[PDB]
Amino acid sequence: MVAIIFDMDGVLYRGNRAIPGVRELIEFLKERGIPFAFLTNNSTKTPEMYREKLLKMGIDVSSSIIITSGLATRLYMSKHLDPGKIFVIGGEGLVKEMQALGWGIVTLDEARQGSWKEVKHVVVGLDPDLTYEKLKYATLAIRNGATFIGTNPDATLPGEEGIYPGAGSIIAALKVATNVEPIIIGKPNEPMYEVVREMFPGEELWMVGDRLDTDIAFAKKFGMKAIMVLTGVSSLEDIKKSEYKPDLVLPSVYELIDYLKTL
Amino acid sequence: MVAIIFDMDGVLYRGNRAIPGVRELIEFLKERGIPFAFLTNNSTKTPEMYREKLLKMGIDVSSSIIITSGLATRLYMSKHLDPGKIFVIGGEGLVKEMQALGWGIVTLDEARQGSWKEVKHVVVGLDPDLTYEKLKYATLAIRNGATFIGTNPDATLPGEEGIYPGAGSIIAALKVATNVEPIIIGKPNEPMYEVVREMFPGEELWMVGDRLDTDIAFAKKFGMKAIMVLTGVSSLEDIKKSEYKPDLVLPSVYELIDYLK
Ligand SMILES: [Mg+2]
Ligand SMILES: [Mg+2]
Repeated sequence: MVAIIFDMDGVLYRGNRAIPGVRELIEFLKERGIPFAFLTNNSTKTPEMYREKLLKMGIDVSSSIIITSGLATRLYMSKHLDPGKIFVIGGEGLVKEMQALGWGIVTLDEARQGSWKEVKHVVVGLDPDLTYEKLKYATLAIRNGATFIGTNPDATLPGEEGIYPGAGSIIAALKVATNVEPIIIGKPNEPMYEVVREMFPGEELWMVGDRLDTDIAFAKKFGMKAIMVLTGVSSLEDIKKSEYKPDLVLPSVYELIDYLKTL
Repeated sequence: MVAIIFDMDGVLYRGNRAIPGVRELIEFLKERGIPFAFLTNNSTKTPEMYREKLLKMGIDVSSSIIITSGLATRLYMSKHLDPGKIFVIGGEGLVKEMQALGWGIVTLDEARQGSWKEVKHVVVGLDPDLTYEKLKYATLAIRNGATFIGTNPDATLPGEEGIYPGAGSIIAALKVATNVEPIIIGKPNEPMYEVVREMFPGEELWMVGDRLDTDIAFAKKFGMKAIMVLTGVSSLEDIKKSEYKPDLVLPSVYELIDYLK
């Protein structure tokens, strides 16, 4: 009873470009009864927002099978930490997930008044509007004993003008400023796997991605079939100089159909 | 003869107050014509600004002997790099030093037009007004071949409310985003030593500092007499596990007077 987990950007679509055959694949998985879920390290957007983006790319799926690092972070906090006030560095998606916890968020303004002193958890995701001030209060809070949580490790992600700094870039700065080892939630980390597992309890899991350092590393560390597609960031060549080795390489997710039909 | 190089914070003063005996010492060095300079890894301030801070404490010196990491960065660039436009992440101090190079600075507005591609050198120091946008263009430029230069390795520095992120933390974010090893100027790195060395040709150098991991490491790596004072960050106990060891430990810079006679 196989369940397939798909990374999004570079797998189900590429930027603002649709990848041919994705709708067919998804229509096929439903026909075969094959459960699936989308898993993105990006924490700037909600599952709902992602459902809309997917629709625009010719894909219709429930936001219920869309797992973002932000939602994984909320689930991790709820299950393994003690409720306390949160200071957030990140976008709308992440703020919304933290608000949902209902633990209470210390705003930048309250922080300026000294409330960083009462922060129990610091959550860091990709923040396009990052400022030194934010790094300052996050550092003060983490140094005061606040949990240091990072949504994902990605050093970078594509931007309009080229390769832009990712959450890992921001998390790295705080690691240096606090001298504290962050708890990273997303791929290729265990908290993310815990979330996938919770959704699909006893299934044989397959991971389909385009990044070796996150997607493939994730599959190998947790025993998921490591399937890499070539529609994204990685190439056959990157495989060799990488510690992570795909169990299967396909041109795109469309080819998953005949792969599944021929066993 | 002998030239004395002093780290500043934790040696000549603490935050806002001069350490006792520092005024006598400085006046003593001047009377004897003993060469000396002040060295700081901070690049947010101009040497002139430091002079004023020191004078208000009764510490009277020339701005020409106050070497900031920004000043050291300029001298390293002129000496070892080929002239090219610069993109700067840092405060007034560093911006001013980069201007003095006369190589041309790409501002955020120019970078917004796409001029980040014309950046030949990216210089990164402590920037209290850091923004993701700045990190973005610095990242793009470095990925486009621009030199990745960091003013100092300092992970943190003292702030009003506690320990704040230092230049090293900003440099770390860019190292991760670019996958490029930054060339670090400030102590214990060699570029800052090269600057001091060239300032006092023919002089035996003594380095006076309060940090084992930066000042003492700096002295031992480049052959300066490593003098540690106890008025700052490091303590005697810290020496045990420290990689580099001081040649001499003094309670403060004041106890230095008898040695010079
Ligand atoms: Mg991807
Ligand atoms: Mg010091």
